[PDB]
Amino acid sequence: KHNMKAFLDELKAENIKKFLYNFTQIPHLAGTEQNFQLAKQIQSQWKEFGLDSVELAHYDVLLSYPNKTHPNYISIINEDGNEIFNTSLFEPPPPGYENVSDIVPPFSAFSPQGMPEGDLVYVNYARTEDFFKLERDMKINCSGKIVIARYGKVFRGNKVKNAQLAGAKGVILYSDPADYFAPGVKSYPDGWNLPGGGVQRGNILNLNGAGDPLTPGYPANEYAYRRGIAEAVGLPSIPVHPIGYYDAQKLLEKMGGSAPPDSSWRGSLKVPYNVGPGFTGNFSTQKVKMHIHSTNEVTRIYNVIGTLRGAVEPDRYVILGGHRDSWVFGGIDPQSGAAVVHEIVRSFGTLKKEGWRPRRTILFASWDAEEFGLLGSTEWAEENSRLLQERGVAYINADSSIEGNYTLRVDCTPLMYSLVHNLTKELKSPDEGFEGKSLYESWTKKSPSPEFSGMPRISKLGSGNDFEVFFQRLGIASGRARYTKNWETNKFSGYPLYHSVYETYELVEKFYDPMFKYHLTVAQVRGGMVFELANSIVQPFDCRDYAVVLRKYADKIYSISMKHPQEMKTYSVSFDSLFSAVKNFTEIASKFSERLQDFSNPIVLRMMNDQLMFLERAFIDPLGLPDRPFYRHVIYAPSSHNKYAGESFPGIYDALFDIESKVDPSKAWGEVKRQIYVAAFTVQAAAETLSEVA
Amino acid sequence: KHNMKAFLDELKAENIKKFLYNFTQIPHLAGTEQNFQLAKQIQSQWKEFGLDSVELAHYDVLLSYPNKTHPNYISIINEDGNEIFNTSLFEPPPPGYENVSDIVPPFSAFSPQGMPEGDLVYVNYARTEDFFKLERDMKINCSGKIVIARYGKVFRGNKVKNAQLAGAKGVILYSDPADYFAPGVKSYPDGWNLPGGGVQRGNILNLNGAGDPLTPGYPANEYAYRRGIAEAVGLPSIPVHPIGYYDAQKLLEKMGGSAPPDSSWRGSLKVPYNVGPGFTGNFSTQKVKMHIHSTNEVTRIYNVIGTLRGAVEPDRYVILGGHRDSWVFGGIDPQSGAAVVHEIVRSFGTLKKEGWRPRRTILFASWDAEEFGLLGSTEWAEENSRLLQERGVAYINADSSIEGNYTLRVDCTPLMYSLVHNLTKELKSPDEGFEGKSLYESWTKKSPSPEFSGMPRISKLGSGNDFEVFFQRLGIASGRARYTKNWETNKFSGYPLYHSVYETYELVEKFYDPMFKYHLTVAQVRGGMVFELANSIVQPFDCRDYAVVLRKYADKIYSISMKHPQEMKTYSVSFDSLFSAVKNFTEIASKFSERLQDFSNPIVLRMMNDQLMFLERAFIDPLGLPDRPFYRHVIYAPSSHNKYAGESFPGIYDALFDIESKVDPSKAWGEVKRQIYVAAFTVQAAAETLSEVA
Ligand SMILES: O=C(O)CC[C@H](NC(=O)N[C@@H](CCCCn1cc(COCCOCCOCCOCCOCCOCCOCCOCCNc2ccc([N+](=O)O)cc2[N+](=O)O)nn1)C(=O)O)C(=O)O
Ligand SMILES: O=C(O)CC[C@H](NC(=O)N[C@@H](CCCCn1cc(COCCOCCOCCOCCOCCOCCOCCOCCNc2ccc([N+](=O)O)cc2[N+](=O)O)nn1)C(=O)O)C(=O)O
Ligand SMILES: *[C@@H]1O[C@H](CO)[C@@H](O[C@@H]2O[C@H](CO)[C@@H](O[C@@H]3O[C@H](CO)[C@@H](O)[C@H](O[C@H]4O[C@H](CO)[C@@H](O)[C@H](O)[C@@H]4O)[C@@H]3O)[C@H](O)[C@H]2NC(C)=O)[C@H](O)[C@H]1NC(C)=O
Ligand SMILES: *[C@@H]1O[C@H](CO)[C@@H](O[C@@H]2O[C@H](CO)[C@@H](O[C@@H]3O[C@H](CO)[C@@H](O)[C@H](O[C@H]4O[C@H](CO)[C@@H](O)[C@H](O)[C@@H]4O)[C@@H]3O)[C@H](O)[C@H]2NC(C)=O)[C@H](O)[C@H]1NC(C)=O
Ligand SMILES: *[C@@H]1O[C@H](CO)[C@@H](O[C@@H]2O[C@H](CO)[C@@H](O)[C@H](O)[C@H]2NC(C)=O)[C@H](O)[C@H]1NC(C)=O
Ligand SMILES: *[C@@H]1O[C@H](CO)[C@@H](O[C@@H]2O[C@H](CO)[C@@H](O)[C@H](O)[C@H]2NC(C)=O)[C@H](O)[C@H]1NC(C)=O
Ligand SMILES: *[C@@H]1O[C@H](CO)[C@@H](O[C@@H]2O[C@H](CO)[C@@H](O)[C@H](O)[C@H]2NC(C)=O)[C@H](O)[C@H]1NC(C)=O
Ligand SMILES: *[C@@H]1O[C@H](CO)[C@@H](O[C@@H]2O[C@H](CO)[C@@H](O)[C@H](O)[C@H]2NC(C)=O)[C@H](O)[C@H]1NC(C)=O
Ligand SMILES: *[C@@H]1O[C@H](CO)[C@@H](O[C@@H]2O[C@H](CO)[C@@H](O)[C@H](O)[C@H]2NC(C)=O)[C@H](O)[C@H]1NC(C)=O
Ligand SMILES: *[C@@H]1O[C@H](CO)[C@@H](O[C@@H]2O[C@H](CO)[C@@H](O)[C@H](O)[C@H]2NC(C)=O)[C@H](O)[C@H]1NC(C)=O
Ligand SMILES: *[C@@H]1O[C@H](CO)[C@@H](O)[C@H](O)[C@H]1NC(C)=O
Ligand SMILES: *[C@@H]1O[C@H](CO)[C@@H](O)[C@H](O)[C@H]1NC(C)=O
Ligand SMILES: *[C@@H]1O[C@H](CO)[C@@H](O)[C@H](O)[C@H]1NC(C)=O
Ligand SMILES: *[C@@H]1O[C@H](CO)[C@@H](O)[C@H](O)[C@H]1NC(C)=O
Ligand SMILES: *[C@@H]1O[C@H](CO)[C@@H](O)[C@H](O)[C@H]1NC(C)=O
Ligand SMILES: *[C@@H]1O[C@H](CO)[C@@H](O)[C@H](O)[C@H]1NC(C)=O
Ligand SMILES: [Ca+2]
Ligand SMILES: [Ca+2]
Ligand SMILES: [Cl-]
Ligand SMILES: [Cl-]
Ligand SMILES: [Zn+2]
Ligand SMILES: [Zn+2]
Ligand SMILES: [Zn+2]
Ligand SMILES: [Zn+2]
Repeated sequence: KHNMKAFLDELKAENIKKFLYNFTQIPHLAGTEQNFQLAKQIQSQWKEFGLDSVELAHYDVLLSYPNKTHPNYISIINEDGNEIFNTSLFEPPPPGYENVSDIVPPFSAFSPQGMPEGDLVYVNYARTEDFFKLERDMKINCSGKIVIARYGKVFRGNKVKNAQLAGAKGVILYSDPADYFAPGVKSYPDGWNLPGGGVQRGNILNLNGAGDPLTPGYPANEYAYRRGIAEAVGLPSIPVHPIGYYDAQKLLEKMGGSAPPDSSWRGSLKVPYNVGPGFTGNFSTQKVKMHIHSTNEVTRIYNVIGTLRGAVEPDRYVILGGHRDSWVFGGIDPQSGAAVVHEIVRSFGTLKKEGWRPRRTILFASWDAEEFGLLGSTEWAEENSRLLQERGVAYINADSSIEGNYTLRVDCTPLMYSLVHNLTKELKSPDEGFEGKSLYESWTKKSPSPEFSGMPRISKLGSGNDFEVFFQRLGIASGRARYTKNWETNKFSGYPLYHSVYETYELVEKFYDPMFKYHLTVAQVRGGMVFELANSIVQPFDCRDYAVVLRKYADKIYSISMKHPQEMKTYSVSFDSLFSAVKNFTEIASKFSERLQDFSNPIVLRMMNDQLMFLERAFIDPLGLPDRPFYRHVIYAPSSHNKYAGESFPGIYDALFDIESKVDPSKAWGEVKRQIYVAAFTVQAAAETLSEVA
Repeated sequence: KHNMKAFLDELKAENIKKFLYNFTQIPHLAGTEQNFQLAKQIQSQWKEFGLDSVELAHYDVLLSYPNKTHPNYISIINEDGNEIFNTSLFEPPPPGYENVSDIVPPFSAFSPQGMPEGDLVYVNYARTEDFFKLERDMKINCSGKIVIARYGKVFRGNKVKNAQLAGAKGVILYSDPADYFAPGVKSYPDGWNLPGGGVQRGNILNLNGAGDPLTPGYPANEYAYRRGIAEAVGLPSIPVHPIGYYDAQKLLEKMGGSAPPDSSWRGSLKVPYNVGPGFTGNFSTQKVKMHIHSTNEVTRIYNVIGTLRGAVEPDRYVILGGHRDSWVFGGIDPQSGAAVVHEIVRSFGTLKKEGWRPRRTILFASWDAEEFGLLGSTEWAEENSRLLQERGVAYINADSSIEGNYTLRVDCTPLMYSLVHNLTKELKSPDEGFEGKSLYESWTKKSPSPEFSGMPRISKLGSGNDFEVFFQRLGIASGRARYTKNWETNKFSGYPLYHSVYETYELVEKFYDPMFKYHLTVAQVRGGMVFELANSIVQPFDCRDYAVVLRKYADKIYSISMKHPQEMKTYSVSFDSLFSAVKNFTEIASKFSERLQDFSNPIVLRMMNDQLMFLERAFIDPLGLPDRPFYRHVIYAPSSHNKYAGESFPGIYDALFDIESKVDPSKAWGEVKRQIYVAAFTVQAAAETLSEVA
């Protein structure tokens, strides 16, 4: 029998291991020949595995690379202009890789060129609240200073935006052991911690969903008209470069000026964490100088797109997508995910060869240039937006399958909560101590829901990965799942070796998942979700779960506003319309659910399946959010302060943020009221899509 | 048997006559009690007729009315400030209506208040090319002058925009007998011509699709947040008022300054048509003074929405809509259309009572506030946009059924051309001399296609009526049809009594259609189109006809560009991508048509019906056209110079318009190239929606 169990049983830990090894022997940086060859390999293999068609979709997009013969570095310079200390030109390569070529040295992708020289100011994590503290409380001015910020807490592009707005003339990012070195674990190669020479690569754009900087709204195809660089979207205006903690300690140790305001500003290095500006007296005439010579260049990228045509509803698409490009070897990011996709395709193809097809079409994607701003997924979705918005059922992401070995992590639309609970109750837990128990049982025990007893935590989607175009631009129900660390006992951010040369096959095989049991579990979750979405007669979405969360988010945004009771009185700021809409949505969803359970008629079914499919679509506002036209979902957007985090009722949230500091309160509260009206209207309009249709 | 013939045979000329009489005895100005009572009457009657549900949908929108106790007028004033001549305070009412109350006096809706005094400049029709001629060739400066313009040729709101941009401080609009008095016909009540005391009402907004000025993008419901007046969309900045030709002659007769540049500037009055500025010597110290005291006021409006639920596809909507509000009695505009809608509803309801239902849902709409900027239709479509864009099959407009008695006029999307040809071959011609012949035969003989022998003319949709939101904003296939005059032998614009108090039941019954045979024919065309769209198994759209016109429009826009061969060389301006896309669309549409004709499988059918329904949708660009975010269709928009006219490839057309006058040619030709890329991309993306889906 060809059912979910058949699909799941065909998945093998040993195959995922073999694929991971295969994908991580050489670097696969976007835009390079090595990553085009891997695209061709995956295309060939997916054909072999049994997909109906497998094509490459290419685009020519703006990418950024260091200059191989003019390396980036930072100096401390003396009064004479002698560079008395220089940061490293590369990370010491790991054992057995010291002869691998084409390892890109650490750099911040899309940095402009420059050689700014100046006094340092230390800005903690460079968050909005860190700059508030510096400017408003400490009265420190960053204008014309080079800022040094520790990585962690928020997306690095928000740090750079924050520093630019503070007037910085350059930014130095570094990895503090406080945030990237777990106590009691050894540095790579002897454990999974970041060594002092390790450095985190990553782009520093602020694209807000636009995709390729030069072609917002349209695919970067063969005839595309491109903006000039000066009009490009999202590029930083000041040079930026990342360093490791051995080099950071040399830059921080001499810092003078003001003491850190409190302990939350102190990392773990043996330095005072003085804010500056500049160095202590004896070194007061020394300065820091950056030398950045990277160049931005339009470069071809390649997505692999595989199709498994549906037997009954070929014009409904369930998409499983993850990226293939990596900063270096991509041992965790992305190849731990790409190897799981590859095994999922193999398992679906095995059923296909035996005569099976899914009810709906499944599309499988190997995206390129994710690391440079979600470029491959976004350009493809721009090209195919009409097809996706009328036919797209769901998008399941597949980046890193592991960032720890403790329990499951799922982020998704509320429409998928019930599907995830049900699927995980049918899967076996891979956890020690949970032998013979369900994944739901282990997950719920280790990661309990904050709101509900006996249920596991499922988070909102943020951004910083390839589901962004599908969810926040196009309104297609989306989700992601991976294995993660224990958030209670672990204070570090992400995993320590993120975007470093040390993210290798050996890191995974030795330290994260030697048996590949957590990878297999993630393959079952991602693959199972795709299976259900593509095969279920009635789409496995529960609109009632959206109703529950909408009330939670309404309560939350009301609570923020109610910190300003005088202003709500003065400007007659009422949330009554939003609560009304949420009440209506709850009532209508309940009635729709009754009809759905209680309706042979394939028209009523598909009519009902379309109401389910277009429900996420109904939260899209075609005018977008203020100054962010590609974030169009009214319930969820990436936080304006941290792209990785999701924010609920973002238009109202950003209207309320720091409102007590606005110079014209009447105008500011007017915009809060406008955003309440937009959100209440959008929730009522989404509810009405679930009413009887005539 | 319940088939189209049964529906058509039930339609009766005598019923349309009775309804027209019923709808035109008192004025039904938007926002007034009389028009709310008529809404309630129509709601009651549509229920009686058999519709499943009939509701009122209300909104509170910005409307504009004269001040009843401070009337608008224009004076000639002397040096002492004595007003020596005043324009009329009202049109002489027609026979038997001299005691009717609540006739709104002539005014320009949405004019600001003011009493500007100054010298006149005569600006012909106030078209873009008239202002070019004044400023560029004649070197006449309108800054600080009051301009007087004749009505005709273009929408009055474009005249006022053009005058404001020229620096005018007020605008006087008048009806010249050249444009509103057909030679050899008597003035009302003795014929259908405009008397010298007649005046054309009408709004002078420039909304570009926005709907209510205060709530662009969102319905003007009970909790809507409204812009302040200063931020409202589309309002004029200078006072404007319309007059008849008796009063115009008094204002024009004294004009001095420059002679008219040529005969195309001369109307039919016994005046020189001097351009000015100002009056001839003896009267040089006299000036013209406007007194405008109208007020803009948020006011409730009511749409009636009737539903006839589909038997098989209740979640597919075919909409027949027309407005109900009128300037005065609305004898032609709109009640000649509303009486036809009413009879269509009655005929559908007769079939319904006998047990029939259409395959798809039919929605019937009586829109309000059309006269004030398409407000009722637009606010309703804003409220229901998610339902309409996922379920809307087609929109058939139903404003004035007649503007002459010569032949048929149809404007619609290419997707409807074949349906219209086929339907009109099955209908009887009402024309004298064509007894026993088809409507197709009479229409084709009287109004031959410019492109094709043996085929009738069908025009593009422009704007200035309630299909605008459905077609140019939302991308729903739309059409309209009415009886019209002989365009060859008739030089006047529209019909002469348009928007005057003289547009009465008697005008229609005595002069246009005494037997109501042309109304009946229009009812058969509109009703038949609705019938087919709602009942046909395969939707009656032919994508191949879009391919033919796309090539025509590509050839046209290429020809405009090729007036600038040097610049196309210098800036490498190529149309190759657009022709490629159009070639691809032609190929793909041909293959789709083969599958459609040659495909029992209701999924393949509905899959194919969705490809047909979403094909008009595919021409929508969610980013809109430059500075006109609510005009989103890439193939068709209202002309930027005349809202009534449609323009093809509008984004490229406006990029090319007057390009030789732009100060930075590199930038201007860059934007032409950007618009070529957007159009080529959009045509290819629409083509791809017709490809096999997987
Ligand atoms: O160009 C681009 O856009 C990106 C390209 C590239 N993409 C990329 O590398 N993506 C990686 C990014 C890895 C990022 C590592 N990272 C994260 C951060 C910090 O950013 C914060 C993440 O958001 C979490 C904020 O939540 C804290 C408040 O909790 C309230 C509920 O959360 C609402 C905020 O929005 C949620 C959406 O995403 C958050 C997912 O995190 C799940 C939270 N789960 C747990 C929470 C608590 C917990 N516990 O025990 O108390 C346990 C949890 N748990 O999952 O077990 N710094 N570094 C990836 O997606 O795998 C790049 O980033 O350079
Ligand atoms: O707020 C609002 O938006 C509007 C509210 C209100 N709405 C309203 O009152 N609507 C009325 C408006 C009546 C307007 C009367 N009017 C029209 C005008 C002039 O505007 C020009 C109309 O566009 C025609 C331009 O075509 C000339 C170039 O010919 C090339 C092909 O046409 C492409 C231009 O776009 C076509 C879209 O609409 C045009 C429909 O006209 C059909 C042309 N048909 C014929 C053409 C030639 C011919 N012939 O024998 O040579 C015969 C034709 N024929 O139909 O038999 N001035 N006054 C209604 O829709 O019934 C208002 O206007 O105040
Ligand atoms: C949640 O769903 C409910 C339906 O169950 C829906 O209720 C609707 O609420 C609106 C108010 O926003 C009601 O609107 C009223 O309509 C009547 C005519 O039916 C009007 O006469 C009312 O206007 C008068 O009163 C106003 C308030 O004092 C005045 O401002 C105004 O000047 C008039 O005097 C008013 O427009 C509507 O009738 C109901 N519909 C129902 C019950 O079916 C509610 O709006 C939904 N929530 C959201 C956010 O959409
Ligand atoms: C109309 O439909 C046709 C398909 O029948 C579609 O043709 C496509 O045209 C594009 C060009 O826009 C082709 O793109 C090429 O793809 C190959 C790989 O397949 C690339 O190697 C090519 O790039 C090289 O050559 C370029 C031109 O000299 C250089 O600029 C570039 O640097 C490279 O050297 C190029 O990208 C594409 O292969 C076909 N697809 C087919 C035939 O299936 C056409 O685009 C459609 N029209 C529109 C407007 O979409
Ligand atoms: C990754 O696996 C692929 C697939 O097995 C290997 O590519 C094959 O290599 C052999 C030997 O060179 C060729 O004969 C095949 O044509 C290749 N198949 C393809 C590309 O589909 C590849 O060598 C492996 N890479 C590594 C680093 O182990
Ligand atoms: C840091 O690197 C810089 C640049 O390579 C070194 O400065 C150079 O030193 C060489 C040899 O002494 C000179 O010929 C160059 O002119 C110098 N260039 C610049 C820009 O100063 C510097 O010596 C290095 N410092 C340390 C401590 O290694
Ligand atoms: C998750 O599983 C639950 C329990 O099986 C499903 O809920 C049941 O659905 C069936 C079929 O409609 C109903 O007859 C039962 O009454 C439901 N039980 C409940 C709600 O406790 C639920 O539909 C599944 N969710 C999915 C598939 O998304
Ligand atoms: C237009 O026709 C309607 C419908 O016949 C007339 O309204 C009816 O009037 C009678 C007599 O006053 C009432 O008893 C009915 O209740 C009305 N029906 C409705 C409103 O649905 C109306 O009088 C006619 N108007 C004119 C000007 O002839
Ligand atoms: C045009 O109308 C104006 C305004 O009503 C007339 O001027 C008024 O005349 C009365 C009576 O003579 C005076 O008391 C008012 O003060 C005048 N008002 C203004 C604004 O001038 C004027 O007489 C009329 N002209 C003609 C030719 O009828
Ligand atoms: C208009 O009528 C024509 C002629 O009947 C229809 O075209 C025919 O369609 C049938 C059914 O698919 C085909 O078998 C014939 O070959 C077609 N004849 C042609 C193209 O000459 C056409 O489909 C009708 N258009 C509509 C209904 O939109
Ligand atoms: C890189 O640096 C070299 C050596 O100084 C220089 O010649 C070249 O222009 C640079 N390359 C790029 C792509 O800018
Ligand atoms: C910060 O420093 C610069 C002077 O170099 C000045 O332009 C800016 O306004 C200062 N801001 C303050 C003191 O808030
Ligand atoms: C794997 O799990 C063990 C047991 O809790 C833990 O000590 C170790 O830190 C984990 N490895 C990683 C990379 O988290
Ligand atoms: C209309 O004019 C009268 C009389 O001069 C004035 O009192 C009133 O304010 C005006 N009405 C409006 C609505 O402006
Ligand atoms: C038209 O007149 C005004 C002077 O009142 C002036 O400001 C404007 O620039 C003039 N334009 C010309 C002469 O082109
Ligand atoms: C009706 O048709 C006759 C015959 O051509 C014509 O003379 C008359 O002008 C028409 N009436 C109108 C209003 O066009
Ligand atoms: Ca793009
Ligand atoms: Ca509105
Ligand atoms: Cl992921
Ligand atoms: Cl019409
Ligand atoms: Zn990744
Ligand atoms: Zn990454
Ligand atoms: Zn009308
Ligand atoms: Zn009108």
